[PDB]
Amino acid sequence: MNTVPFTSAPIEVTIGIDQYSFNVKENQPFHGIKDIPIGHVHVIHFQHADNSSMRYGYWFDCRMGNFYIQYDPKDGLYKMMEERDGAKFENIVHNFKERQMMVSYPKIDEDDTWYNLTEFVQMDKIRKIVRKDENQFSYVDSSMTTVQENELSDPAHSLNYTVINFKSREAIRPGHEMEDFLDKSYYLNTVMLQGIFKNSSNYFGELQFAFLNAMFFGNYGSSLQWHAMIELICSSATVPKHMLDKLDEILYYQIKTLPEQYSDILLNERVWNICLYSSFQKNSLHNTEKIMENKYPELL
Amino acid sequence: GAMNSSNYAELFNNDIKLFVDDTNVYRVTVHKTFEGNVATKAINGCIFTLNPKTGHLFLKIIHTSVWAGQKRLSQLAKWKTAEEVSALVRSLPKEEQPKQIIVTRKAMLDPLEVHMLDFPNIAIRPTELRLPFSAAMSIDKLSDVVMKATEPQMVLFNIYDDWLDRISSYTAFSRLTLLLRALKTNEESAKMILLSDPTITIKSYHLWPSFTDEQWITIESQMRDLILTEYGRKYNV
Ligand SMILES: O=C(c1cccs1)N(CCO)C1CC1
Ligand SMILES: O=C(c1cccs1)N(CCO)C1CC1
Repeated sequence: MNTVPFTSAPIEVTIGIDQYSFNVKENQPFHGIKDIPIGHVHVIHFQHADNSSMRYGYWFDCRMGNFYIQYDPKDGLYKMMEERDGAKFENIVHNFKERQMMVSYPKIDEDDTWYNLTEFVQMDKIRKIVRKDENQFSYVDSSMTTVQENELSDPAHSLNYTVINFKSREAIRPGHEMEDFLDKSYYLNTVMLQGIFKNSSNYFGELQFAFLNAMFFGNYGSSLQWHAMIELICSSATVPKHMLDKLDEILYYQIKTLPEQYSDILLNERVWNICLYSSFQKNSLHNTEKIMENKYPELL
Repeated sequence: GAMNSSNYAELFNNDIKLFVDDTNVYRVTVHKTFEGNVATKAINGCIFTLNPKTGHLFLKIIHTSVWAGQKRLSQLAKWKTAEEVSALVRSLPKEEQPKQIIVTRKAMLDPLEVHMLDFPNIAIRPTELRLPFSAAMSIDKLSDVVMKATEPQMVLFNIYDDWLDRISSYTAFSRLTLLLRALKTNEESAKMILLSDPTITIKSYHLWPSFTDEQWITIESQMRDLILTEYGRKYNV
């Protein structure tokens, strides 16, 4: 169980850690988050009280270094940093724990939610989507655009998700125009799985990461990417059975966790109605279709 | 964007463009089987691909053999149309290729777009008008070559005959659309108007009769009446 200490909390802010969040008042004696479960990536995220605009945060894995948060009054945000002096870090954390100035990661023992949302997500792959190689952690915020979004403007600050485009030469083999457009199995299995992602685990990891950035930061290009990756599977007549079963579990837990009051902006009516009721896989997502019908029957 | 009344003169500028109409590609007669069920029998069809500035009509005849053993024919028909249009474009010299293709039905947009991926600088556009190009099979010489075909075939026509020697493209297209509206609205009466006078003939190399300028004004007036009456008489007025 690892710790992310905070130097201080000089501005009032709602701090999230994975699916949890808490309010910190201006100059309250808050010095971080302890008992963070080892074995998963995590995200620590921020919404200032004054400017609910710009949610931002950091993806990190405590196995990869000792990380802390420190407010920068010039750039006006809480920054993640790595501490290379390991004894200095342990000494800081031990003192803050002794003075009980840290909140505890509040995981219920039965609760597998975070594992289920991050099962295939790996820091190494996050760091290729979010390019900033001098840091072991990755910054994301509400405004960052995706590479595909930029083709339709600062390249360094982009989300380099895999470009999916159903009306593209990559998607459509010469001579198979109708076949490949109506049944995307070629594009899913050969171009994307065999060619680009190498296996279904990396595909799922990018799909899960896209969802999480959509949910936690309201990142619109991430939401587009999540729905595109869902639609590509559902619109393929030929998908390995293990992938369909896993997708149903993945989406089930995403829909379960989504705040009910954000469903109007975060769920695309067309993709979901197509996937659940018209696509090749309309009968292959039993858990997802049941939670969608009981939680968001309006959308459908 | 979409082609509509507001940008109508764009049809007659100097950017090459084609209309594509797929209405008559997949054509069937519906009939009873011996067991009392219903079945279709396909008949020959055509793609109607028209340059509105020059009158050049690329009439690709769709022979019934192309449907043999295929499923979801109304869907296939749209993709076949897009395949043939794409093949036509690739057959033309670069300087004759269109800069825009306007489809008369929105369901043709994705099939054509996918088939034209090799041509990113050709705009594929819908139209908001309900253009009456389906009535092309009421033109006797067009219907005749389609029904006689025994194999796939492309036949080239100028749908304006020699009109462009005396009128502008804008006027020629307007006359064509009016004639097609007449033929669509009431085919028999429309055809009566056009052939009633035995002294006005259709030249061997033309589709329509050789009306003088004055006779065309009379003819066009008669087509407006027939269409006006029927629009009145159909909305019962
Ligand atoms: O008759 C028309 C009308 C125009 C304006 C009112 S009716 N046609 C065919 C021309 O003969 C076309 C819109 C111009
Ligand atoms: O039945 C007609 C017409 C009748 C007479 C002139 S137009 N329409 C035109 C729409 O108003 C139908 C849409 C095809």
